[PDB]
Amino acid sequence: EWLQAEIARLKGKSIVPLQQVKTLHDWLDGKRKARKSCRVVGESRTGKTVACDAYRYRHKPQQEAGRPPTVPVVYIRPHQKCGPKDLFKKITEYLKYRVTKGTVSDFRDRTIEVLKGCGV
DNA sequence: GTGAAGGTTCTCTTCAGTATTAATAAGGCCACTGTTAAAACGTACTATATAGACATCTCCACAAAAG
Ligand SMILES: Nc1ncnc2c1ncn2[C@@H]1O[C@H](COP(=O)(O)OP(=O)(O)OP(=O)(O)O)[C@@H](O)[C@H]1O
Ligand SMILES: [Mg+2]
Repeated sequence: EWLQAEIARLKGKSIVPLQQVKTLHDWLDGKRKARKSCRVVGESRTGKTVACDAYRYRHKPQQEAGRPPTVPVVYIRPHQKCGPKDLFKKITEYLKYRVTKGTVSDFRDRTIEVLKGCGV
């Protein structure tokens, strides 16, 4: 039935290349190039997440033989009230590493070496 | 020829074991939530306690007619 496929499409999300998104992507390129920390702020449902998420898809990881993958940009969304250990786990899991045991210091230290290992 | 070394037997072990009255426990790190006083602290719907710009009435003093 034709109707089912259109409803199945219309319930799903899509990405539209708005100039608001292009503005962030060119700007994030400047901050990434300058290796500069910054923030993105705006009202709810203005599209910040979709623009940032689209930017991560624009710079998917790269690989070399017998080397870990290199991951130019990491995008994470913490859970609410994210403590340090769970932020390290978020970063670690995005880089596909695992850390089953350790102090918070051990989670931090493993995060530092996997971040610089993948060269984010 | 008193002393030293050496010989000899002593049984049966189907008997003894198995139950309570029991003490608060005897675990320690890490992290991570989620209560639990209880302390610190913004600001509301009120109950009064005045302080003083005004309006009012009253008492006393002056021009027109008649004998
Ligand atoms: N670039 C876009 N293309 C298509 N749809 C978009 C885009 N940006 C936003 N939307 C629509 O608006 C919704 C809200 O956008 P988004 O998730 O980016 O919100 P947000 O700005 O990160 O908000 P919040 O701060 O509330 O989390 C999306 O889920 C999507 O439905
Ligand atoms: Mg968002």
